[PDB]
Amino acid sequence: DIPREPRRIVIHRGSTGLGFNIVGGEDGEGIFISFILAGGPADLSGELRKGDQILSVNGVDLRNASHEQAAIALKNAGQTVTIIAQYKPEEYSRFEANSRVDSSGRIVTD
Repeated sequence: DIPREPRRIVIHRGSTGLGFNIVGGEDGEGIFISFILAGGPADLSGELRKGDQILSVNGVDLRNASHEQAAIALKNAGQTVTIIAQYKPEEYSRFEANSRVDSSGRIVTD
């Protein structure tokens, strides 16, 4: 059972992206992590998953940004990036085609 309280996660950009993609951002639906690249900075933290909502970035409240503004925050957060994330797989699963949340709380995509 995957903890559902908010968490603080620090990522290190170095020489690449942060290593994840984001979806959502229409009409305050929120901004959700959709994909984490293996070996990437997000992956290297070990703390982020597909289905997390990004609540803030370097303390800037994101619960209601557009996708464009999430991406600018993220790009301009510099080298050490602090994220408050919270796992919301049911809300996430409505964004991904053919996806659902099993009884273990994991996102599955048929």
